[PDB]
Amino acid sequence: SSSVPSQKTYQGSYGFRLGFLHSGTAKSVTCTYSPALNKMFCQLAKTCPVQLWVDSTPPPGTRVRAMAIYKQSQHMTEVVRRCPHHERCSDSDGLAPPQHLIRVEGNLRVEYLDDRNTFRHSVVVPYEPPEVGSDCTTIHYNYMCNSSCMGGMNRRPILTIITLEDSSGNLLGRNSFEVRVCACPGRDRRTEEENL
Amino acid sequence: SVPSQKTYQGSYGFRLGFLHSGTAKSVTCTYSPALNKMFCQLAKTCPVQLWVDSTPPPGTRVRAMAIYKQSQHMTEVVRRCPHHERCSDSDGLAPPQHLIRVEGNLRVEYLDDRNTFRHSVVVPYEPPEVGSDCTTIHYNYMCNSSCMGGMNRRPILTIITLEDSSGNLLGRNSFEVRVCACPGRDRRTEEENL
Amino acid sequence: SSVPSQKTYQGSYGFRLGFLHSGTAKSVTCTYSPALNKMFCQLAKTCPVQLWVDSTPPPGTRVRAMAIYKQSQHMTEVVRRCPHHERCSDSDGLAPPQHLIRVEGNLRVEYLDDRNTFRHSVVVPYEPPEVGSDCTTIHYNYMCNSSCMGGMNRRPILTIITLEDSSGNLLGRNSFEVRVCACPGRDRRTEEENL
DNA sequence: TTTCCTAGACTTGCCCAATTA
DNA sequence: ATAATTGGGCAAGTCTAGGAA
Ligand SMILES: [Zn+2]
Ligand SMILES: [Zn+2]
Ligand SMILES: [Zn+2]
Repeated sequence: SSSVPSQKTYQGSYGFRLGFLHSGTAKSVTCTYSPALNKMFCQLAKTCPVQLWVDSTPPPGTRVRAMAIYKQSQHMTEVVRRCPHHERCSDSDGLAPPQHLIRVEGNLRVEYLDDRNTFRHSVVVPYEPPEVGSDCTTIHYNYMCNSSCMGGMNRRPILTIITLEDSSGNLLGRNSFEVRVCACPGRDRRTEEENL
Repeated sequence: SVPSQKTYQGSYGFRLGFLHSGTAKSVTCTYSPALNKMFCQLAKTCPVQLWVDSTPPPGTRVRAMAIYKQSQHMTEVVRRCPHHERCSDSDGLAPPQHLIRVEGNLRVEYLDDRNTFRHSVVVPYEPPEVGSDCTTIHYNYMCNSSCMGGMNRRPILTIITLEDSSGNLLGRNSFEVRVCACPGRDRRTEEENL
Repeated sequence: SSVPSQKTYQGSYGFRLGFLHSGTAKSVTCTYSPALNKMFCQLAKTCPVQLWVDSTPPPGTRVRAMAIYKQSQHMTEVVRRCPHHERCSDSDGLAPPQHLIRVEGNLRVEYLDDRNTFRHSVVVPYEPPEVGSDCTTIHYNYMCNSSCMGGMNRRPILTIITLEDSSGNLLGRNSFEVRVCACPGRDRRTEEENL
């Protein structure tokens, strides 16, 4: 079938695991993750921290890349991108390309790719060790379009694929989580878990 | 211009074969002998077998192209719907406007005829391997038949054309195709139909 | 011309017109009524016309189409698109915006405008029927609804299809009525019923 | 001559639930 | 448990006949 980006979990030689903040579902939450759903709920354009767990430190030049792909097989060949309303928004942080759904916050070494071959979008940052006195590395992502954006994701489930790659682009590890960009993360999360 | 869906089992005796898929609900690809219709899912493998009576010369290429089955619509270049085209992906070769792609063939070529604009994918004709009887080409349909803005629910014909390095028609065949979710349930049904 | 003749003349080549076969469905964009010898269709769509012949007209031959009002009282007036429709429909670099009738799918179209009669025509080159075919098909588009106030204004038109030579001398001639509308099928179904 | 409707019955993707191995 | 595959069914969306202003 038409090839699509790989999404299988691979801890790699460095024991790469992804972590998240345990925010709860109170009405004030801006980003909340559901361990039972392996799903992150976040608000549009707000901080979403993502934790990198490693058992041994990766080599130097190590990069961390994120990519969104549709969860369903029937839509996997579709490149996740912002709806037209959104790409057209003046919401540029000056670094990200207007069509990318995923941005990286507060990292001037942030890099964006428009795959020449697959048309696929992604954001990379250099991998940093955990801030001394720290257990893991944190990355602040932002999702720039809502799940409900007709014309975009349109209510379809998206996965965020986090890849650990050497300076040459080789795969060192991969992990993933589902994401839902919506107005009320606490409410939505509670509910979807309410279903189980 | 415009292209024919006229069989030309030619001087080589060109014929197409299809696998025996089964009718589960949602089978990936399935062909209906009675209907002469392929029923497949978007982006899934659509195997099409090439059978000749005699090996064609070298330079021979295989071409696929779609057309609307219906009279009026035959003039409308068949292509991907706006949405899918906009959010298209690719494999390093396939252009975003093409509906039909060829899977696993680093030698594939994609054409958008400058004088018809008509789109097509052509691969070299490879004689079957020693001990084989036919040669398979795997195709993928990038939009469902019901893609509003595209297929808009209208029937298409896939026309395979054997041709020489020159571009001369050496052979011709066709099949209709229905890209849908659930090719299984839909073939039964359209059979129940008779 | 001031009002070209619309008389049928198969002439030396056994020139005939053919038409597709669809019923009165709403989903039927274009439809020909043999009884009414009228063709209904809807704005901007495909109108397939079958060019039958008994004798193969020589290379260079041409097929010109022209619309004329049907009523005598309207005959001398040129059929043109309304001013509205005229300020947009110009897609397909060959078709001038005023022309009501266009042909699609032919690199060689040639638009006319009698400089002395102002009548608009779409010319094409005669072409033999497809290898295993018994007729050549032309794809016609009718650029305005017969409704266009300021355009056809509910007035019936006739399309005269002529076979001519490189010089433009007439060879054969047919014609038929066209009703550009809203979901054509019914109109025929009905047009055929008062009958 | 268009424009509304009123539904009903399909068309058709995709949910969910059972079920395989 | 655990993922993949499947079949039941559904409901958003389509076009219908059809009468009406
Ligand atoms: Zn959006
Ligand atoms: Zn599509
Ligand atoms: Zn008009």
